[PDB]
Amino acid sequence: PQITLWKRPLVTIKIGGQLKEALLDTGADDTVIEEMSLPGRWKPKMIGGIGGFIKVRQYDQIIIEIAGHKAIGTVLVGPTPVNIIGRNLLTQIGATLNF
Amino acid sequence: PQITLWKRPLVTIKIGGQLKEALLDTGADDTVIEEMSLPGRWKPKMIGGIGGFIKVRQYDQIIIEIAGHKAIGTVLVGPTPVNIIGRNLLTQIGATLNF
Ligand SMILES: CCN[C@H]1CO[C@@H]2OCC[C@H](OC(=O)N[C@@H](Cc3ccccc3)[C@H](O)CN(CC(C)C)S(=O)(=O)c3ccc(OC)cc3)[C@@H]21
Ligand SMILES: [Cl-]
Ligand SMILES: [Cl-]
Ligand SMILES: [Cl-]
Ligand code: NA
Repeated sequence: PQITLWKRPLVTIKIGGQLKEALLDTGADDTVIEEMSLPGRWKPKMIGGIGGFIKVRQYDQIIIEIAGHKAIGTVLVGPTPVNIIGRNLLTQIGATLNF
Repeated sequence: PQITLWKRPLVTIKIGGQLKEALLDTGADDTVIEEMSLPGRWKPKMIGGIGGFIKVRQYDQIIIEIAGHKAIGTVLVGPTPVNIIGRNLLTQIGATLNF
């Protein structure tokens, strides 16, 4: 699809067996999801943005379905105010910015 | 252009006659730039990001060139970690996300 940017580019995702709304975010290096449980190993990480840093759990090799497209990669889990799909998974679904 | 997301989608912008680097950010509603001098009056605005809220200065109807495309609109100035081009100006340059 082609998503215009008049409105937030929100899509439905499936992660950890749950459906969630997430923002397709080209200004995010990494994917960050609100608190939830994921299977396997994780390690702590700090990530920063406007407002400063938050502590997150880093899970690697997680499958996510993004608007119907399956991708695998690292997912950060922590107290983010919005679920964000960052470049590490946007690349896997072939997303590009065009103008 | 068609911009992939394997690296940060950084572009050159021109504002106040200065060249700067900025991030095309579909996750940002608004454009936020690091501290600089802009003409005219400003208005207060509180913006929230991943680590919390910051106060910024809101300047309206500012001329800004973005990867060679002319835009005129609102620019927020404040302690952002990186210059961010948000949806308010990505729509002015015709940008869309595609996959
Ligand atoms: C209330 C919403 N206002 C937000 C919405 O737009 C507003 O205007 C612009 C400034 C602020 O927007 C954001 O902070 N946008 C966030 C994504 C984001 C969206 C919503 C809430 C929080 C974050 C960005 O798209 C991605 N951010 C990075 C950029 C600030 C460089 S980030 O979420 O902090 C980030 C993500 C992954 C990551 O891995 C290393 C590291 C950092 C305001
Ligand atoms: Cl990854
Ligand atoms: Cl590619
Ligand atoms: Cl505007
Ligand atoms: Na894992």
